[PDB]
Amino acid sequence: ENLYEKNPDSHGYDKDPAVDIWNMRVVFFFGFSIVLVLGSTFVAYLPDYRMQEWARREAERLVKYREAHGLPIMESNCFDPSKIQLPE
Amino acid sequence: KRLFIIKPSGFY
Amino acid sequence: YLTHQQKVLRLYKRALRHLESWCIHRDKYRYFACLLRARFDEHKNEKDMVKATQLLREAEEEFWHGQHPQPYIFPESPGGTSYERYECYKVPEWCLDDWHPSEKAMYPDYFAKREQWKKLRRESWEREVKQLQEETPVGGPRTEALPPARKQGDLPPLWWHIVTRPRERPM
Amino acid sequence: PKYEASRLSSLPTTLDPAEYDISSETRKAQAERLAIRSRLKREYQLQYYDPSRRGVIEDPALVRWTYARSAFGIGPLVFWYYVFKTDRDRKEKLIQEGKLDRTFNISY
Amino acid sequence: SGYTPEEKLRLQQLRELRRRWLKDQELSPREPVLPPNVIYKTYRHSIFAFTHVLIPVWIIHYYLKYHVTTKPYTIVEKKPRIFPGDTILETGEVIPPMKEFPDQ
Amino acid sequence: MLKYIIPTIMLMPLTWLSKNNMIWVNSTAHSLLISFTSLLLMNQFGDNSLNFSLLFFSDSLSTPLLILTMWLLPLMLMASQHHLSKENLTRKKLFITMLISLQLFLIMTFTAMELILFYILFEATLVPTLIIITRWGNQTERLNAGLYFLFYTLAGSLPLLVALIYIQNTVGSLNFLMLQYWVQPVHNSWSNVFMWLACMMAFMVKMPLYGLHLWLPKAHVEAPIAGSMVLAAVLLKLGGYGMLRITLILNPMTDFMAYPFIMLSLWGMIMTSSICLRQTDLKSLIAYSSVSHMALVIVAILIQTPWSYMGATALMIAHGLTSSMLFCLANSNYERIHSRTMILARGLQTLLPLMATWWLLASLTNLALPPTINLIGELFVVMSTFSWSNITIILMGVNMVITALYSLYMLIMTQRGKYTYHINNISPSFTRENALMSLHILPLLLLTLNPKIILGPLY
Amino acid sequence: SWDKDVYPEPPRRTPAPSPQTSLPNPITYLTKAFDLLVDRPVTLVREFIERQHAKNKYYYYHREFRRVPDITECQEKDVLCMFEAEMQWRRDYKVDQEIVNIIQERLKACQQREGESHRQNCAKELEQFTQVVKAYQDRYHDLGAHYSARKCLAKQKQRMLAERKAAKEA
Amino acid sequence: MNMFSSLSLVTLLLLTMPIMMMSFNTYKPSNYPLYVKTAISYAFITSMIPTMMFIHSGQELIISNWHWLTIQTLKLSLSFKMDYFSMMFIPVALFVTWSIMEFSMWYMYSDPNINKFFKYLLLFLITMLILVTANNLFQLFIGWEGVGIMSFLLIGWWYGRADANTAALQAILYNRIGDIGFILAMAWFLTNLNTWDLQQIFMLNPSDSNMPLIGLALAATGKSAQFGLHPWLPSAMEGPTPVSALLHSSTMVVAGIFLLIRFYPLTENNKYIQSITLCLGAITTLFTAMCALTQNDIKKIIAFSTSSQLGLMMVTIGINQPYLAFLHICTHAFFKAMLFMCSGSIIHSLNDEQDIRKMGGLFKAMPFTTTALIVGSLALTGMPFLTGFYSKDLIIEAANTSYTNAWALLMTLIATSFTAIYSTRIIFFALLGQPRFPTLVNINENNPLLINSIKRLLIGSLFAGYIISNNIPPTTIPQMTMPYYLKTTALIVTILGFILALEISNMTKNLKYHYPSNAFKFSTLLGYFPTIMHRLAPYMNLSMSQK
Amino acid sequence: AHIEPRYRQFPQLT
Ligand SMILES: CCCCCCCCCCCCO[C@@H]1O[C@H](CO)[C@@H](O[C@H]2O[C@H](CO)[C@@H](O)[C@H](O)[C@H]2O)[C@H](O)[C@H]1O
Ligand SMILES: CCCCCCCCCCCCO[C@@H]1O[C@H](CO)[C@@H](O[C@H]2O[C@H](CO)[C@@H](O)[C@H](O)[C@H]2O)[C@H](O)[C@H]1O
Ligand SMILES: CCCCCCCCCCCCO[C@@H]1O[C@H](CO)[C@@H](O[C@H]2O[C@H](CO)[C@@H](O)[C@H](O)[C@H]2O)[C@H](O)[C@H]1O
Repeated sequence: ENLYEKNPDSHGYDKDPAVDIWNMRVVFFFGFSIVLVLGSTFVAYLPDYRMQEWARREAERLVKYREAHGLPIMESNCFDPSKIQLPE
Repeated sequence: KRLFIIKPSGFY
Repeated sequence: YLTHQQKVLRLYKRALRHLESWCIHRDKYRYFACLLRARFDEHKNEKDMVKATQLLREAEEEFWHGQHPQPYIFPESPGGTSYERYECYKVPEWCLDDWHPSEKAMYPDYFAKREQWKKLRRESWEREVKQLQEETPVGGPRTEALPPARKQGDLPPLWWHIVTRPRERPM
Repeated sequence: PKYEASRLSSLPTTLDPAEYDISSETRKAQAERLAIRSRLKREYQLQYYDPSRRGVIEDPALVRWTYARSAFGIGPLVFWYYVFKTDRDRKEKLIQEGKLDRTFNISY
Repeated sequence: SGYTPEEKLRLQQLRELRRRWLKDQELSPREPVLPPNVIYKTYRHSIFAFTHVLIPVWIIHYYLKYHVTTKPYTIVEKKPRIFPGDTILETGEVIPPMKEFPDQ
Repeated sequence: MLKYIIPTIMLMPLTWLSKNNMIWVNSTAHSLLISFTSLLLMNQFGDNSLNFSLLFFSDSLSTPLLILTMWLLPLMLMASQHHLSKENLTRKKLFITMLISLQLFLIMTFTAMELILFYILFEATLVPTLIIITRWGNQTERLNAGLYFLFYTLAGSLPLLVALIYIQNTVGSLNFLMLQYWVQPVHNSWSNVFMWLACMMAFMVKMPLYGLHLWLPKAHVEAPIAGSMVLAAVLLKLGGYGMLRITLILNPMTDFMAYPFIMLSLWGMIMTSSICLRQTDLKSLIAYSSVSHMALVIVAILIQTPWSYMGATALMIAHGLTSSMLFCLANSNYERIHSRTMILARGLQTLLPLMATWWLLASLTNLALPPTINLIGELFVVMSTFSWSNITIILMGVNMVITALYSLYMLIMTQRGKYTYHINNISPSFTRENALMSLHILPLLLLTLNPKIILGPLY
Repeated sequence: SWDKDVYPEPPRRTPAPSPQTSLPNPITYLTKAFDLLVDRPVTLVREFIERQHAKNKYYYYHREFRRVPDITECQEKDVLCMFEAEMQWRRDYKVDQEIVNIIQERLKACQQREGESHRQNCAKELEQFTQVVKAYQDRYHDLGAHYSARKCLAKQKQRMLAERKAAKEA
Repeated sequence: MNMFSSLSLVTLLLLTMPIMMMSFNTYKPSNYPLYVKTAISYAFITSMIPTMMFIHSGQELIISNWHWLTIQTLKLSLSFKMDYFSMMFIPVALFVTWSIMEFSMWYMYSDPNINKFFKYLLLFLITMLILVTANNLFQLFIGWEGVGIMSFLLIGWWYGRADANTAALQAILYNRIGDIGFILAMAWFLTNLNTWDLQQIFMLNPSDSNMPLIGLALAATGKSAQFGLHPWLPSAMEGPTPVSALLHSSTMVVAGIFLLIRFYPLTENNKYIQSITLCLGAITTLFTAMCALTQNDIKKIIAFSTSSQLGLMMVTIGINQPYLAFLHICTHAFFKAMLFMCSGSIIHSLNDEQDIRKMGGLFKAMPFTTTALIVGSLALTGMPFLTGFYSKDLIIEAANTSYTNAWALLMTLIATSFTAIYSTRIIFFALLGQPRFPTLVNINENNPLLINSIKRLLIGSLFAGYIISNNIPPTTIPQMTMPYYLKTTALIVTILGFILALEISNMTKNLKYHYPSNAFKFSTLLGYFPTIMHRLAPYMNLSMSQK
Repeated sequence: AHIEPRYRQFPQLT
């Protein structure tokens, strides 16, 4: 069978032309106008996803502070050896 | 002479 | 499959075309084309078909040795540079059926003439099927040849896809 | 000069001796083959040219082919295991002896 | 070695139809039925320069001047070459000459 | 997660209470709204995950998988309705109800805190899946061929259940947040070897691992289009998602227990790509294509480095959208010619010009053309496995060559060359089909602009 | 715009134009054509926008994270204290990734800026990049995809044991 | 820097505008090809303003405008390196593309998909400018694979022809083998360094650079079709003639050479990689030149001419003269693109005949095509002071006086002589003699699109080398002191090639019966590399798959 | 066509 024989304007959704035109509109409005257009906008303006932009501001703060005080920009030890009690 | 060019339906 | 008479003529044609590929220049080619023709003429009136077959076999061995690595090929022949270049432009006629009515509204004279052909195809099909069945021996065809229309008003059986085949330069 | 056919280089039909020594049993087989091809051609053409047929001319020969088709081993695995296992053992040893250069390597 | 009498007749009958079919691919005079000097070259070029050069550079300059260059190290120049005898614009400094070359 | 569970359940009353001719309109519209609200899950943090309650949580791993799961329901409904149009009304609603219930189990599976809760749902997804594949499948052949059900349950589901039950006794909990702080190293021990295999074999079969993969091509050849979409896009990622989680508690035994599975994946990555060159069935070709791509994900998970986990997450999402689109493209041809043979209909670009553009885009993402997230994921796994061992670049590179070969071979065979003469029922592409393809590819390409939201928690 | 100390750049020295040809310099003329057709209309548009911005003045802040006890002070299997120390370690790990990024950006900016003299004139940038990369590698390299404060501490103590042992050997 | 950078990006942005307008923005499909040509022409003008500023004071920039992604300690940004190589290559490529697009406005006139053809050429150009301006390896990879796909889509333009689909897929196969080397470099640079940026790579300047540089040499081997991964470039003649003109000049094939030029700060200090690329180039330059001697298809000859000149470029890389390798890319694009446009002019007149044995007697029949072909041929063969002489002549002088592989040098000089032989072969068989083409004469080169497009490249093939070589700044110390017999070596072997080719061509006229030779069949059949490799390698792989 | 094709003859030039 061919949906185009009965309805040369068929969108391929339904045999009834009225339902076939409603089913197109919803797929196109909620699929492209809402999810893909507003979803892309929403994602494009996410408030600092996973804190990456805060980390850069914090790193600038620390680099500025550590260079103005002669401290190393970064130390090998992540934890203070004073609070570590080695075995043996 | 201008001839007809058989093509697939471009409307859809 | 072929006769002896056909194998020689196919080797004469193929020999000439490769000789033309070697010579390039028309005067040089015309000189050796008559030398080659003379070689065939030397054995035109042989009667011992055992000798005649051995002559052909040695000729084909000679051809394969003297064959040209890059013979000239007509651009549109199989293996040529234009072979099948326009296949991407050949659209079968049945695709016009699926056109939207607004697309068919642009060519009202063409599509009116196209229903005349489709009508002709319908009214002819039953007669074509009979003619093949009545003329066809028991056990099916022995060959691929097809007959002509026998009466006035009939169309030769199985003609649509030959007649309505895409033009060789569709676009 | 004699031609030597290979798997990827067939013997030319004009040099094949079988193509000149045809008897009447060979000619009868050639007719039997043209009859089959002709019967199949007619069967296809009566469907191909039918004005009212819209669809696909189902081909049993194509079905039989894809049916049969759709219906070394560990060795390379053992080989690759020793290639990688050996490499990563040599690399692991060098890192513990500080002999491997990773001066700027901080992505992994 | 030529056509058999039936082969010629079938060929002739298919010639009539094939030639008639090709004649029918010709378009009617009305078909397709469609639904409803320096200045010119300058205007076409002038309007092209405006839409495809001036507007793009307005957007690009705005983007670079106010959004890119205001972030560090986004546009990094190679420092200009200073040759002896130059005058530095920023400071007014004067680069000395080179030693006197030996004769050559 | 109740703001997604409850509306998903409400798709069942909606489907059964709609007018007879509105079932497709109603369910597609509302399932697209649920997909819209799923973007609120991207409220992720650099340090902590989004821990909703004692049962469910979301982090950067599950969040993209949840969004993909919720996106796929409307797409499956659009893809299914043409061939189910001759089905009677009560059976259309049951078919839709199976899809809704499958989404309900999937969103709960991806967010469960407790690994036993994950196990029950991870298995409950098979009940709707087998029903869809068998009840609406092509032939009388059994997808659960008996051998496969036995092998999987004996060597997969059951050992995983006992291992999880054993772990909770020893640790006192299977909550994943607790397992992050109370994890203890796994020492060498014949008993521990069996705990390792028990914790992993179930997910290896579902991925599938090379050598345990023969079930997947068989399932695709039998499934309806919706079945193939969910199976390729999500259900394989259940095994990948499970491994990414459970490997937390398997160290350092994974240091050596992973070698056979890396070897199977690295070699099977090339063997399955080569098989794709001699496939006569589109659905089989795409199925073997998935085995090749999922071989990278197994390798990435098993070498467990930050780059391989980022690459694994990107690969799972990119493959989900690409393999799903490839199955939809193949299905559209099938709905005209009624055959899965790839050689039957050729030169289709002549007859369906726009659909040939969808084919090209689907093939370019499949062969990992930069900068598509298909490549971003694949490149990251290649970068990480080079560190694991430089020799791997040879196998990774060769697979890249072969992948380009069968991707364009599939495009060339079906779209280019001369068209088949006797196939005269190729009707123009429907708006439904064109929209179905564009809803696969547009989000896939848009993610190239913001890849970070698909890179997982390691980002 | 940014902080000059964090992203330093040396003073710019551009030599004065010293033409020695009667031909007009087409670049200087194109510069005026640019400064008139492009810069000024662009500046007018921006100044109007910045006028609207000045009317509406609101502020955003850089989040400050008070310090909490590290993993070294947490009791074994005490998730409440391990949780806060674990989150703090992840925040520091993310910050350290961006400290290394700042130092790399200095190194790359230096190389381009110095042109053909970069090998000599970017030795300070290269040395700083070397030490920071070394310190970052010491902290976080080889932890695995399932890294944590606990595994970072185990790596450190192993390194501290090797340092302590080689002291005796000395 | 405000004007330099703004005009640097508008050139890239401008080329993409016809692509964006394809979404039916005032779309005028009446003359989309004209719209595309105009955008290229205006893109050429705007690109020449940054070039003048660089010529003036050597000004150069990096524009890292958009931060795309950060992977822990690897920040990825959209960064454009607008330096020496970008400054000079972009105007040349835009100038050449402008002529090829105007030529295509006539050559492809009857193609129903004319608009789609021009869109593909524009994308094919865009992905090349992404490649050249790229400042990090990832963005370089986007362009690197970008040209590869457009090569596939344009080589396989006539997609009903199985030979076209086979050549399109062959280009992809050989190029993705080279891309194994590209990812190997990316993997090595990320691991051993911590960057894909060229700046941090050069700043760290590793000495243990064998592995990343073997990866780049392999990547250049496939993309620029050096020996081993070379058969695809001749096969690429299946595409329309305008495609071959772009492919063989201002886009794909030079990307492999361009990549190695980018990394000259590394190849400088690696005598091992210099020795590999010298020998790799030397066999390529000779082997492909030898193949061109016996070819009869006019497009095949020019296609092998490219492989032979790309081989010479690879030699220049291997004698540590990267800036002469670049100068040859620029000059070669002029006369090589013209030769393809002259072949297409002949092919079109003779109704799609590409076999020189069916040409002849065209010297007067096509006067302007003849003039351009002779100028193009002389420029290719290093006639003094034409565009090709300013690069080829210095390259042979620099190769002669270097501490070099002796065998590579001899193979490079013989390939120079062969260049004069197959160039003569085209002139003799296409233009001289009596006509050998069919009897219905449709020779007509009177079209302004054809005349103007070829004329602009003809002017470039005369003065482009002189103008460029007088404006670029010195980056090396050219070695100008040397014996007479080394100074004049390039001219001498070129002249003996011309003399040695006249005798061979004239003997074709004697009424003597040839005799095939082992050397002749070896050259005609391309050394049998396609016949063996393209049958055996697919057989082993495809038969391996089923079982 | 401002240039007429010829048969077996040298083409018309401008
Ligand atoms: C926030 C939630 C948003 C959910 C949005 C869902 C949108 C779905 C829209 C589908 C609307 C279809 O609604 C149904 O369809 C038919 C056409 O077949 C329409 O038309 C029919 O009903 C109306 C009302 O009697 C009459 O014109 C007539 O009976 C008939 O034409 C009506 O609209 C309705 O009977
Ligand atoms: C793509 C379309 C998407 C549409 C939805 C998103 C758009 C929403 C835009 C609303 C933005 C409002 O942002 C808001 O601006 C006003 C400006 O006075 C600020 O208001 C506040 O700022 C300062 C002091 O704090 C004062 O000027 C003001 O009296 C005070 O109320 C808010 O602190 C800020 O949060
Ligand atoms: C990054 C942001 C960029 C912002 C760009 C904003 C858009 C500005 C462009 C508006 C006008 C575009 O106009 C678009 O291009 C040219 C303009 O002459 C038109 O093309 C026109 O000129 C060309 C030659 O010059 C002719 O071949 C063509 O027949 C004619 O129609 C296109 O048919 C039209 O679609």
